[PDB]
Amino acid sequence: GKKVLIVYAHQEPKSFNGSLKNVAVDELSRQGCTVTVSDLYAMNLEPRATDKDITGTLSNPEVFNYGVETHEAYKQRSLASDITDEQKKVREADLVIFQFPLYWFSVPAILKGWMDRVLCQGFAFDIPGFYDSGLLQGKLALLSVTTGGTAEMYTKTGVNGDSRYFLWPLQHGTLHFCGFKVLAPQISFAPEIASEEERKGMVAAWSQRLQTIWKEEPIPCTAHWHFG
Amino acid sequence: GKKVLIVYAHQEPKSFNGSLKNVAVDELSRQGCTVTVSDLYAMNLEPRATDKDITGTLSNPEVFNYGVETHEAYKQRSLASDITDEQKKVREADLVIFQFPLYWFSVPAILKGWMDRVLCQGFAFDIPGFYDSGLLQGKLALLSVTTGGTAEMYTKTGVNGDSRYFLWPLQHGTLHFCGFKVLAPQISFAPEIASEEERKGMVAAWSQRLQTIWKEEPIPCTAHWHFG
Ligand SMILES: Cc1cc2nc3c(=O)[nH]c(=O)nc-3n(C[C@H](O)[C@H](O)[C@H](O)COP(=O)(O)OP(=O)(O)OC[C@H]3O[C@@H](n4cnc5c(N)ncnc54)[C@H](O)[C@@H]3O)c2cc1C
Ligand SMILES: Cc1cc2nc3c(=O)[nH]c(=O)nc-3n(C[C@H](O)[C@H](O)[C@H](O)COP(=O)(O)OP(=O)(O)OC[C@H]3O[C@@H](n4cnc5c(N)ncnc54)[C@H](O)[C@@H]3O)c2cc1C
Ligand SMILES: CCOCc1nc2c(N)nc3ccccc3c2[nH]1
Ligand SMILES: CCOCc1nc2c(N)nc3ccccc3c2[nH]1
Ligand SMILES: CCOCc1nc2c(N)nc3ccccc3c2[nH]1
Ligand SMILES: CCOCc1nc2c(N)nc3ccccc3c2[nH]1
Ligand SMILES: [Zn+2]
Ligand SMILES: [Zn+2]
Repeated sequence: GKKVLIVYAHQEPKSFNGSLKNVAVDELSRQGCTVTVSDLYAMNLEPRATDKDITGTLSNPEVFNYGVETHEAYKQRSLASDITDEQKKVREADLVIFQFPLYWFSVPAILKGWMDRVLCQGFAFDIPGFYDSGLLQGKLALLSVTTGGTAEMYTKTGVNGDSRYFLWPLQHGTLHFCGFKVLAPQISFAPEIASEEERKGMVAAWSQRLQTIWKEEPIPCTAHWHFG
Repeated sequence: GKKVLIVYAHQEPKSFNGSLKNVAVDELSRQGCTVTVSDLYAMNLEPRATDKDITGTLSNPEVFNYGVETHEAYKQRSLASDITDEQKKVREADLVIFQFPLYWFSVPAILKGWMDRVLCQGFAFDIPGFYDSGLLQGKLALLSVTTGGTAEMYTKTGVNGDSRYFLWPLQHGTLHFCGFKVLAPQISFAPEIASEEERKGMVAAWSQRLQTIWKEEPIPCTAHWHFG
């Protein structure tokens, strides 16, 4: 009995992202998986890292250091309930899927805020306690990304460079850092300019992959994998 | 007579980031430059890309497309005043400095929100009108970033990889994409770990650099610069 968390960052349910989220819920639900979706825009998730994220007495209330105070708050069980609720979902999940459109070679800010605020020290990593020793070891993560740019644009000789170049901060710097094993990304290139037929194929391809997702091995989340 | 915008993303004015911000304002003010600072946390800048960013009625209110609607809103002069206020500051600036702590190999979410919402189609880029032909072409941009990790950890052979790897989505995918010429990053490594005197050295180096900032050549913002 596998538990999946989908962290979803799109404003419109009828979007191509909305369709990819829905196809994931349907397929994983049909398999008998336990599925939870954090729909960040519908939640109006707070993206800003502020002192409101700590509900206890600050370690140093004169000079506010977000990393220090959230770490201490996590240990004192005194983080904001929105953070606490996301952490519970992550803690229960065997797989965390991130579904989002690429914004400036990265995640939309609302999803960046999820990362910034949820993956706090003591919960997702410690020092020491990162990369292969990260605290979310034993979990899988998968980026399901849609782009404006075509696949040709995301090659070493295209204007945007290899897609693996933009994956590094997310897959390695964030997910691997917290101990996740990373499944190969699902990149759906340029749905806005693809044909109706081609769009259905990309949605179908995602649905089909998910049928066998539990038998995939993660990528080796290495510099070598990303950069050759 | 040069104009500088500092986009600043730190919660605490007594922080090392706060100090680097103040040194920049002091030095550029002393030179006679026109200086403006967008203090994103003090402004409580909205980071989420939503339909509240378009004033009045939408192009397609049935199916919301953030990209399409903000492009149209830019042409119709119906973007939210927080966005248009930032665009005015960027339009006038000859140099834009971003001052921030590294969050998950990237910018803090509030600054990511600035990038997502301010740099809209029609203002920062168009088709055609990207990379060297971006709509902000000729302007200079500079990332002044502080890290938790030390310089020796941000090497090709270290666990984190070269610091240049994480600069790619920001310098290339964002700044170069909009036509900015990118000055070399100012990376202030591990101020929390560094000695008092080391920190003073890092502040003094930034102050020194700013004295001759207008004499600098930009970097070749290429895949080879970042990964070669
Ligand atoms: C602020 C910002 C920054 C950006 N930065 C970047 C960047 O750095 N790099 C980059 O490449 N791109 C970038 N983009 C572009 C962005 O990544 C794309 O616009 C996005 O990925 C498109 O996904 P979508 O779900 O919005 O597409 P949609 O517009 O929702 O999808 C296109 C069409 O597919 C249709 N569709 C939906 N479901 C289905 C289905 N089941 N079957 C068939 N058709 C369907 C929809 O009706 C729609 O008409 C950026 C966009 C913004 C707003
Ligand atoms: C959500 C999150 C994600 C992060 N992700 C990453 C990551 O991916 N990679 C990474 O490397 N790091 C990461 N970090 C760590 C973060 O980058 C550092 O904590 C940050 O850059 C430190 O900068 P600061 O300004 O907060 O330092 P501060 O703690 O404000 O400064 C350190 C010391 O400098 C002192 N100081 C201030 N001004 C001066 C002055 N003029 N002269 C001398 N001393 C002075 C202060 O008093 C303080 O003692 C992350 C942190 C968070 C919260
Ligand atoms: C009345 C039908 O409205 C469109 C819709 N289709 C789906 C779906 N296949 N799957 C879904 C899974 C989770 C949440 C929503 C959906 C969904 N919504
Ligand atoms: C026979 C109808 O086939 C299409 C289909 N629609 C949905 C749906 N709205 N929601 C679903 C939720 C869970 C699992 C499957 C679906 C689903 N399947
Ligand atoms: C025409 C409607 O606009 C969609 C779009 N926005 C972006 C962007 N900021 N950046 C991009 C970078 C590379 C390729 C495509 C994009 C892109 N596409
Ligand atoms: C220690 C291993 O590599 C460098 C590094 N230092 C920090 C830090 N002080 N704090 C962090 C907070 C969140 C995410 C990463 C870091 C981080 N990364
Ligand atoms: Zn890795
Ligand atoms: Zn470039």
